[PDB]
Amino acid sequence: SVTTKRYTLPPLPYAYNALEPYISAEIMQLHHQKHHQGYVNGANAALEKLEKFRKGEAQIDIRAVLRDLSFHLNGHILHSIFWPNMAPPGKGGGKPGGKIADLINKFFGSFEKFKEEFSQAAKNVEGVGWAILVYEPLEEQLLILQIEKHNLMHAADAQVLLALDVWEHAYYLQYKNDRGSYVDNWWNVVNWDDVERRLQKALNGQIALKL
Amino acid sequence: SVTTKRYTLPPLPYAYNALEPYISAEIMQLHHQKHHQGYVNGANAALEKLEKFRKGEAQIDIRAVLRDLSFHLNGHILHSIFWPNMAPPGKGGGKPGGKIADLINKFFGSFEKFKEEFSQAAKNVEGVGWAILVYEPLEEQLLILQIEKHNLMHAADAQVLLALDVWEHAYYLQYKNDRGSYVDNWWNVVNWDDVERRLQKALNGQIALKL
Amino acid sequence: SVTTKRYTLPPLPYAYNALEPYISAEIMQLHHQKHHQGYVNGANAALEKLEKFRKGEAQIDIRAVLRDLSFHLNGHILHSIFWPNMAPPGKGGGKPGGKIADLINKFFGSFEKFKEEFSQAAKNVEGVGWAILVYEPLEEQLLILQIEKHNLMHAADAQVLLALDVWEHAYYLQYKNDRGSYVDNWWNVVNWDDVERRLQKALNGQIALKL
Amino acid sequence: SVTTKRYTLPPLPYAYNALEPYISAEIMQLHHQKHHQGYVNGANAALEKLEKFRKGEAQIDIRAVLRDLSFHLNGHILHSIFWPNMAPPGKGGGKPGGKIADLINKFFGSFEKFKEEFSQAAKNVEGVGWAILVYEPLEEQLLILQIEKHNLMHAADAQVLLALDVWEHAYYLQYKNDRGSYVDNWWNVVNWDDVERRLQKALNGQIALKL
Repeated sequence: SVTTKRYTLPPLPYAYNALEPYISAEIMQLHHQKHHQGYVNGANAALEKLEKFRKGEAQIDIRAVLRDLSFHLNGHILHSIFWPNMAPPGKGGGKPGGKIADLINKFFGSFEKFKEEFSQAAKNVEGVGWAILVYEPLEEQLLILQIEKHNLMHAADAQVLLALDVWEHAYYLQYKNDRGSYVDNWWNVVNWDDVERRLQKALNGQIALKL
Repeated sequence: SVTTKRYTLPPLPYAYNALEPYISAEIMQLHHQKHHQGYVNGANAALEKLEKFRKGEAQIDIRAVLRDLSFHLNGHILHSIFWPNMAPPGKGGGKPGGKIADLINKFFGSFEKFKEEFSQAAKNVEGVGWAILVYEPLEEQLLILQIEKHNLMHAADAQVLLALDVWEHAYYLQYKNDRGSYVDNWWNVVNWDDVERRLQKALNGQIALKL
Repeated sequence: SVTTKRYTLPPLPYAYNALEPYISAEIMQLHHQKHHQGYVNGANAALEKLEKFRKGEAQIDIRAVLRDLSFHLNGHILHSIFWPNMAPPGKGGGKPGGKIADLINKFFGSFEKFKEEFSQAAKNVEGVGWAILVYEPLEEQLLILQIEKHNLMHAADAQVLLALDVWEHAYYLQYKNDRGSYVDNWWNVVNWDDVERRLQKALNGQIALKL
Repeated sequence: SVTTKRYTLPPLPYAYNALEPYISAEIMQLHHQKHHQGYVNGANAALEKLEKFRKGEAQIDIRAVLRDLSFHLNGHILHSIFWPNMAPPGKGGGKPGGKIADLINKFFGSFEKFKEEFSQAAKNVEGVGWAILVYEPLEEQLLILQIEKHNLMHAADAQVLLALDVWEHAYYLQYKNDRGSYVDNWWNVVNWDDVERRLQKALNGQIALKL
């Protein structure tokens, strides 16, 4: 009668040390195996409370549980995008070509200016959060957003094409307090094929999470 | 070399008095003409700052503007979905039908369990916000979420199918502090024909807009 | 043994129509009997869950209950300060004198500038919240702060001297969406004797409550 | 003429290695020199913008700057309390005594229970934040609260007695993702005599700073 779909941790698209020297192998493991894994569990934990409520098996503090859901569900959605959003230098890094390159110049004027806006947004996230590029469906335009925690300030219905995680656990062991150096080096592992992939879908008015 | 798409206030699908005595014509007028117009304006003002920045004609407080943009943009998107999510009683109200009646019963067990979860999320919003129903694309399931202000707690990439505004200006003039009764009466105007259309687009792997 | 002190709704320092034509009696009535009461209620409810928890008598989602407590407790504290912060025209309105007038000139240049900063802080709160003037103990200076909801952005240890509620239920019935007109008119009922007493307590290194 | 009072980084009460093995000297150094210095700097940076606005020397995005001031000011105040809140094993650690130990039993029943409520609040702060024990003046009782970032959820006028920093930079280099071990190991350096004195102030209806 009542059914909820559960989440699972996606395997990384590469080896934990594949992004070195930009992101340490130890961070990659902790980030993937501990942090991302925790969001998957948190999402299911909240979903199970909701199912128990829906089955009439228990009451519920809907505000608390839905806050839990949003936080965890987003941590998971964003980390799922983050991993394939990167790749070993070669497949990753460099300048973008294709539609993503076109649209970037169109809305930002140049790749460099796009990097400035995105990198500055990432470096200036207050507390933990992300810097992301989304395709805005309503008026069809690229927009860079700052995200606090994992769920604050997303554009309703918008599709995340590229995300940069600036939660301290995403860089501290390697870069320490120097988030800025992390943000700058990260450009060396960005997978534009992945981003172009998602842009291809969003451009057609599609959701661009899978593939 | 740099462009930013602007937003405009969408026309209501009906007269202001269309939802009475569920939502007064005064509230409908203010909410739309004043409040919603404000969000369109705020979003555009933020873009103007970004456009200037991207052109190099000016600097920018990226955190400030991205926080601004996120707020107003969501205010605009959610209200644009909010209006067609309702209709003059007869065309609005009743119960769900179609793929949405099927999914609601699938994930919640019944329409009454759904109405209970959604209504409680709405009534239990802390401060000003919304109670929404979205299609979650990663595990393809329907979820109800609480949104604080206009931009807090959205699920990245998810498609908003049904939105219920619980900001005081959506009900106070009529129901005063009784947000609970505002919530209960609201179901008598829900345009389930609109929600179904949105779910159909969502299921096609499309964005729940422009349809 | 375990005991928690509970909160109670304090009486207004004047009748429900004492602030007209600046704040209608209906607003004052609702805001006091319904809203403020709701916060007192919320704080005690949260404390009853904590007490049960401390008596080993129950379990607890510490994040959910402490989030509830902080919001409601601040709602109560701020409203408790808000009522005596005003007074029927005569005792309220005009410019400040005594120490507060002095400190205001010292830190803002003049009362006119202060009122500018304060009104703009209040007119620009995003969503519901407050504009508050506090005495910063650490470095001894006046500061105006924006508060979102009742608990977001307060300065640790600081003493609230003057509070202006910009939640819609504090002005909507009369000013509708013109919060600005509301804020401008609010200066006519500001009980500067109250502000002064609180500042003097702060200056004394004391908590600015109870007179 | 307007003046603002600037903030300065306070020296630690002990050597950087003075709290090992519980908190590494690298953390202490980075935490103090980079992070705390950043908040003081950020607080002052906001004051500079506020100062010229008051001197009619420029315009101001009041929401932007007051949001900035709240975050940085709180970071400075809370860290300023955080440092003396700890002490090298000997002067720090063990259980409380005097008034604080006595009050912890009144409101929590036992030190054991208090430790559970405080530990659970700190381990369960969503994102980055603090767990704090304050003295709530209005009804005169000990309350534990969760703080997100440095400025969300504080209780107006409340005096912070003991603060625990759970921002990842406060532990990640040593404890990695295990916030739980960090929280548990921290008690071993708590300066109960400090919490005692601040409680004395609060009990004296005074502000708990500069002593």
